[PDB]
Amino acid sequence: VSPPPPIADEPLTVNTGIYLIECYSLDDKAETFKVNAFLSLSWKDRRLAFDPVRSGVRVKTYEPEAIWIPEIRFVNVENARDADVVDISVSPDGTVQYLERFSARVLSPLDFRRYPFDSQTLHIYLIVRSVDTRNIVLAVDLEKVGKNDDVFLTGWDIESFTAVVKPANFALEDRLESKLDYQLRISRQYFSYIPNIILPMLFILFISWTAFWSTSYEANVTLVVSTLIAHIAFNILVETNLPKTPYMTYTGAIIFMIYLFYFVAVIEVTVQHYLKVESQPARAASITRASRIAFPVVFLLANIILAFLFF
Amino acid sequence: VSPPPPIADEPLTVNTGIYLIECYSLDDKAETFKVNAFLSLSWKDRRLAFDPVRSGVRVKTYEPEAIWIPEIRFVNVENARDADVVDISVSPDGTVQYLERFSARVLSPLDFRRYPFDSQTLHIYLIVRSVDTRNIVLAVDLEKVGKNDDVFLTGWDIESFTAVVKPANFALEDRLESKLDYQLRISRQYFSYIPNIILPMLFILFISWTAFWSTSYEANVTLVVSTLIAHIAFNILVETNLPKTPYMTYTGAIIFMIYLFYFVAVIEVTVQHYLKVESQPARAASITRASRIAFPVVFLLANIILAFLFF
Amino acid sequence: VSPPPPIADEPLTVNTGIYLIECYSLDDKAETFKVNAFLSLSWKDRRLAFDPVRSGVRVKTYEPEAIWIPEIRFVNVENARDADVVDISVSPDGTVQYLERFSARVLSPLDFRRYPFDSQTLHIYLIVRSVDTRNIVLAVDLEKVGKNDDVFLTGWDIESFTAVVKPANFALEDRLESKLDYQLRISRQYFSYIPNIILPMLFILFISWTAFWSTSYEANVTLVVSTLIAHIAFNILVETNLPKTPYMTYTGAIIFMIYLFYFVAVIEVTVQHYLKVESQPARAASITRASRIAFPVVFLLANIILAFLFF
Amino acid sequence: VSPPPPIADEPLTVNTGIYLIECYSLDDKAETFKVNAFLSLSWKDRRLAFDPVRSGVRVKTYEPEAIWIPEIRFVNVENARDADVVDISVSPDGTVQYLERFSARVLSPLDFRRYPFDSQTLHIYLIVRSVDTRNIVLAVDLEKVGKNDDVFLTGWDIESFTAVVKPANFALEDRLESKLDYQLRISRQYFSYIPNIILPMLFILFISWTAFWSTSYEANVTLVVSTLIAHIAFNILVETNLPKTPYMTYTGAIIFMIYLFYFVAVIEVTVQHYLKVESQPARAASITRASRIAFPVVFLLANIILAFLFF
Amino acid sequence: VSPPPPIADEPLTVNTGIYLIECYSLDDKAETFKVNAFLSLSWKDRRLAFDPVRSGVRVKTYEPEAIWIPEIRFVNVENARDADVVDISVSPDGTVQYLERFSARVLSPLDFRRYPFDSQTLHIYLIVRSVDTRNIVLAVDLEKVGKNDDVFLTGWDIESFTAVVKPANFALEDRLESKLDYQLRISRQYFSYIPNIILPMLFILFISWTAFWSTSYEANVTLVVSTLIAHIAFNILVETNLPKTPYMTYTGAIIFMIYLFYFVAVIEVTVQHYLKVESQPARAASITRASRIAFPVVFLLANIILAFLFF
Ligand SMILES: [Cl-]
Ligand SMILES: [Cl-]
Ligand SMILES: [Cl-]
Ligand SMILES: [Cl-]
Ligand SMILES: [Cl-]
Ligand code: NA
Ligand code: NA
Ligand code: NA
Ligand code: NA
Ligand code: NA
Ligand code: NA
Ligand SMILES: [Xe]
Ligand SMILES: [Xe]
Ligand SMILES: [Xe]
Ligand SMILES: [Xe]
Ligand SMILES: [Xe]
Ligand SMILES: [Xe]
Ligand SMILES: [Xe]
Ligand SMILES: [Xe]
Ligand SMILES: [Xe]
Ligand SMILES: [Xe]
Ligand SMILES: [Xe]
Ligand SMILES: [Xe]
Ligand SMILES: [Xe]
Ligand SMILES: [Xe]
Ligand SMILES: [Xe]
Ligand SMILES: [Xe]
Ligand SMILES: [Xe]
Ligand SMILES: [Xe]
Ligand SMILES: [Xe]
Ligand SMILES: [Xe]
Ligand SMILES: [Xe]
Ligand SMILES: [Xe]
Ligand SMILES: [Xe]
Ligand SMILES: [Xe]
Ligand SMILES: [Xe]
Ligand SMILES: [Xe]
Ligand SMILES: [Xe]
Ligand SMILES: [Xe]
Ligand SMILES: [Xe]
Ligand SMILES: [Xe]
Repeated sequence: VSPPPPIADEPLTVNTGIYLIECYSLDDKAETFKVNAFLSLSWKDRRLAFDPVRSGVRVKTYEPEAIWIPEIRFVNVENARDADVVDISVSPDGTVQYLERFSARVLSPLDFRRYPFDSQTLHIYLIVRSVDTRNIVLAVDLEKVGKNDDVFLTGWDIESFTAVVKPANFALEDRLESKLDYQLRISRQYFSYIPNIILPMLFILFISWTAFWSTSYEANVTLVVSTLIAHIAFNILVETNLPKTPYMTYTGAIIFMIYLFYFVAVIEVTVQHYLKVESQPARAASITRASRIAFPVVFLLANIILAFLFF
Repeated sequence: VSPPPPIADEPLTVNTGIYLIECYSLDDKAETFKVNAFLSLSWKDRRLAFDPVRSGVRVKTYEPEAIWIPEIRFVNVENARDADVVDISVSPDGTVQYLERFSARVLSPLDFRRYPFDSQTLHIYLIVRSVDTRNIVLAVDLEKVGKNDDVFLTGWDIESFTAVVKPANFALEDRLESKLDYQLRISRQYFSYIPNIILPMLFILFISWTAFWSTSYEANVTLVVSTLIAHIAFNILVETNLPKTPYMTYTGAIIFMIYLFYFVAVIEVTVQHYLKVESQPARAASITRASRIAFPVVFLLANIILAFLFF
Repeated sequence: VSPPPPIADEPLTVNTGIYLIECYSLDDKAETFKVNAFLSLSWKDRRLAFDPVRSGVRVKTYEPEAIWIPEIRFVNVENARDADVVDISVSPDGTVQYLERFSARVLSPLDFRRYPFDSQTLHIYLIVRSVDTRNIVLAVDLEKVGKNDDVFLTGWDIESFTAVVKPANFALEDRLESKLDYQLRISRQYFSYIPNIILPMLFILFISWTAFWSTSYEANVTLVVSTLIAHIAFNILVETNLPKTPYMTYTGAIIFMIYLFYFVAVIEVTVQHYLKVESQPARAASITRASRIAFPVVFLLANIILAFLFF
Repeated sequence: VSPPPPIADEPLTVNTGIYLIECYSLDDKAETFKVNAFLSLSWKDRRLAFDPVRSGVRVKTYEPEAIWIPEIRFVNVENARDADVVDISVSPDGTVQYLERFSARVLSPLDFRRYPFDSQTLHIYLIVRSVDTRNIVLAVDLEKVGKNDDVFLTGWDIESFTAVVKPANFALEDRLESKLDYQLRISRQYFSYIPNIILPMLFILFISWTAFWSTSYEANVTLVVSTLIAHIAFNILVETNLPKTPYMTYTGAIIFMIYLFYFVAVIEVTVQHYLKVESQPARAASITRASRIAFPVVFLLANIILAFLFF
Repeated sequence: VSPPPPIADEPLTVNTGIYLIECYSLDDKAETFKVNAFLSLSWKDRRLAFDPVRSGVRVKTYEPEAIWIPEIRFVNVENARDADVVDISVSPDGTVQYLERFSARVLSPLDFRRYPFDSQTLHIYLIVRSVDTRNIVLAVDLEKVGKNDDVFLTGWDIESFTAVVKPANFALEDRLESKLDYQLRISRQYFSYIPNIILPMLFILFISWTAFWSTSYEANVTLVVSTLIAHIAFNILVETNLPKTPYMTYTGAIIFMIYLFYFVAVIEVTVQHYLKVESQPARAASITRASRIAFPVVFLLANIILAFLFF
């Protein structure tokens, strides 16, 4: 089999469509997602044209091996898509309506800067390499681009699924290449983070600040050290569910900042005790009393600054 | 091969059945389950009809490639089902009886709101896409829908396996699709959760409350902080075995609530000591004595409220 | 290809054999094991009869596709067995000697009640479905059922590998089914559990009991809390290597019981201190002195009871 | 099919090119990386030459099975590359231009000596085996060696992708083998390590040094022990993300060194207390005062020395 | 195809060779290793003989399907080897030179008794089942047994790769079987274990012994308990990287022994305090002073005994 011959010198327009059946396994560390979807391809092949009056048939069904099919690939896939041809239907003018169901593990980078309050744009790049006889160009049939109402991505809200209608046509290894961008806009469900990580982490930080109402060095050491160990456990638990970004993330920034509050609490607790021993409790008293107001105020302002910078 | 032609204009009814052989690997985080089962398909194909007298046989066996077979798919599968055709048989009137054995990893969302005392309804959606020549509608042959008596799903009780007999017929990309809902009702075996998580977690909370019978700030700090660290360990262990839900779960609610009891214990422990230092032990005495009754009472009532809201 | 014809009305007897080459990956949580073995099959197909005078050769060798082969399956497998035909030998009478090497991940439930001192019976169910022309029945050729002397299952002792010679012949979806039970009896190597989990866990419990020789509330609090945290770590480590059973396991029971000893130690430690403060150390003394004998004695008796109930 | 015959006695030059489409999954422990790329091969086959005038075509497209294709393999792959032929084109002089898209898991050893500030050189070894009829030699077509601008390797900066143009021609199993080295130079994004591991770990070490401003043995013990436990947690977290090297790594060296600072702090804390009890606080005072300067100074020098040795 | 006929009654000698290309993924818990290697097979097939002066060609290249190839398998593999035939060459006299490249996951048991200072012997068992027409026997062509100079197994030193030249010929299921033992001698790189596990673990044990220079029960309790918790963390981290052996390992023995030192320290710390309270500090003094010498001495001697027993 060979590709359809051009009437003049025009390139072959292959009309595409992706209808998402299932969305699953969004790996944050791997920056991957698994997809089960329909892929619809359409092009005109004059060699397949027929008379609908004489044949008595409106549509002719073919096997993939029987007719010429354009080699459509995905750019950002781990391995080649697991595909099963659903249908091939030819119209009297020779317009082929190909349909296949596929599953793929797609690599799409993620922006963790606003985590866990971040939104993403997942991509699926459709590509066709032009042949020596004639150039192939991709198009979007919006009537055949969509998603199942039941499509659910665990811990994520699916906003939109659209395609950038204008293909990215470019030279690659002395042959033409037509690329299409299928974009899946999603937003993270941040709810669980609040009672599981954020609030527990804040409560333990506030427990550390009860040392501003104590003169017992021994007890203070125990408070700050313990609550600090709990914070380390949270910092680790958090960093396990995220990849190593070459930038600061919102959660990361907050967590880091909290480490400084623990350091300064240790210093306060230390200074207070040194002074108490040095028979200067009145001076120690002023520092402890100031800390009671300073620590919450500076914590609140630092957070307002941080939130402003990130959002 | 082409589909059977209609006698009038009626759609082709494909009679389905699923007989569960093995149920395994119910992943809570992934919201998946693996299944090994028999799939049976039956439809009338007149072109295959024969006379028993002339042929000398009451049944005719064919190879899948030899005859027309409807393209039946599962909606909620990760990848295409690993299937092996068991038998194909034609009755004299042309009633095809197809059977295959398959294995699939099925995606079915789970409702963790009542965890670990929750019950689920797993789904298997059977689907058929109609062809340009004729419309295909799915049916359930209840005589061919069942499950092996030995079918066991680890940590779960299997209640029922039934099919919603009326198919969900809908338009998708200008072609009729017929969907069938195979429902597997299961209920979690909550037993292990009691001696492994619930009771240990309650015991450590009750240990924290022994600080209401102590005036030793240093000992109290040690109690509350330690028991709190143990609670964090339990909260982490729990959240590892569950996905991030955009809603509160029963276990989650309880765990969260317990964090507040730890906070108020710290406050009590702090206030008591401040007052002792302030040379006001009689006032601290009243607070500590009240706490001895208040903490259990408020804990019990809070739990009754919570259980009421969730169940 | 069609099945062989009966001389009278008798069913086709397919002789079976399983020779275990490798046993590995016994997943306790999954209740699975991987197996590499030889599957032998032998039946008479007179249609393949030959004269070795004419044909030249005494025994003929066929390709699986060339001749009729019974559709033999495994009931309790995750996916279809990875099989590679070793040999197909036909003797002049038409007796087929089919040999194949396979690998499979078998699901066989496990009884954790006596863990880590439990023994299991792993199963491999061979099954054949009877066709329209004639019924197929399975048989065991004991001369072809065995295992390699080198077969080792890590952390387990392999006792026996036998087959229940009488097949379970039953009706299923209006057709006959012949099932065979290949049983692999194994017993857990409990050795490692003693120096790794049991003894460490006992020592830490005994450390808590040194609080019965101390009057220092602050030191006692530290003992019981610490050792309790160590016990939680052990309880977690243990429950990670085990599935969630709807029943109590021996290790589980012991671990749970130990939690009660920690609770009562906390109570003792609390009561002793309260009394000390209440200026009643002589009464506190009696309780502490009693506890020194009571805790070991009650621990020993409770363990005798528990071991009696479980074994 | 047989290989092209030599015009004289010259070997067959197969021109190679690798164009990286996707780079992903760099496993540090496994010392592997997954790759999705184009493999472009080109050789001259005179048997396939044609005249453009009589043929009416400037180029001829073939199926892989139709013509002779050199058996090109990768040396350092886990399993054989998942490959799909894109396009085979023959020019009038018989210059075959082959293109295939592949995915492979490549094993390339990593040098962790300067971790997490290390740079690597990933390798892809292309190999061809010479046949009895003629010797086959590999060449690099630099015009066909490249990478996509979007190629991103998570937690790594991609520097270059080049090929060592001169092949390593050597004997293996009595046949000549031509090897080519495709090198991918990368450098680790060390950013995340600073706020996640390095700084937290330094802060906790500095917290232990507050014991040089305390005379409270009990408080000091609590400081050094706690901070030490936090350091152990960090050391474990670090060694989980790295393989077991038979050499010291930079992070490893630092971590190890810090353990010695903790040991000497314990000794100081111990000696100070012993002396305090021995009614020699003036001598203990000198040691504690010296330690305040000695510990940071000796720490800074130790780090300068270490950084010098490693960079 | 049928096997080569015997000239007399002699068995068919198949000359084997394994040339290791890549060694990777040595799983200690699984007792597996992955291998990428060349498999060479050589046997005389007189039916394939040809004249050299008449035919012109000295060597004839055949496709695997075209000629008879012996069914060579690996005994100790998880699944069947992923193999790709590289070359088949027939000599004038009919000697066949077959070569294939394979990848396999091999199960070879490991002896952890001297861990992490242990050496292993990995095995690859080549096997051939004899046919009804003639017996097949395996041989080793040492000229074709080897390994790549670049072959690296992470955390291991590769000593030798040899084959036991005399095959293990035995009866199995009424047919002859010829087995060959390919042995890969390796030794563990124990370096990393010293700064990561051994030294940290020793240091924390020595920290516990500072309680012999303290009379502060409260401080002593904190020392012994803390350091004990750190030891538990190390014991767990160690047992995670090792399988459950029915025997004692060197590391296991040491770790276990250390638990007894912690127990006796607790007893010492307890007895010392009891005596202090009992107004007998002079007697407590003798015990504490003795412990200062006893604990290191007994620790050193116990280790000498242990090392002697294990090595
Ligand atoms: Cl693709
Ligand atoms: Cl499907
Ligand atoms: Cl099977
Ligand atoms: Cl390859
Ligand atoms: Cl094999
Ligand atoms: Na085609
Ligand atoms: Na068909
Ligand atoms: Na067959
Ligand atoms: Na070819
Ligand atoms: Na062959
Ligand atoms: Na303490
Ligand atoms: Xe997408
Ligand atoms: Xe978070
Ligand atoms: Xe805490
Ligand atoms: Xe956050
Ligand atoms: Xe502190
Ligand atoms: Xe602050
Ligand atoms: Xe189901
Ligand atoms: Xe739970
Ligand atoms: Xe605790
Ligand atoms: Xe719960
Ligand atoms: Xe507290
Ligand atoms: Xe409360
Ligand atoms: Xe078995
Ligand atoms: Xe156990
Ligand atoms: Xe402990
Ligand atoms: Xe046990
Ligand atoms: Xe306690
Ligand atoms: Xe007790
Ligand atoms: Xe590469
Ligand atoms: Xe690091
Ligand atoms: Xe800490
Ligand atoms: Xe570092
Ligand atoms: Xe210390
Ligand atoms: Xe120092
Ligand atoms: Xe090997
Ligand atoms: Xe420690
Ligand atoms: Xe070790
Ligand atoms: Xe060791
Ligand atoms: Xe102790
Ligand atoms: Xe000792």
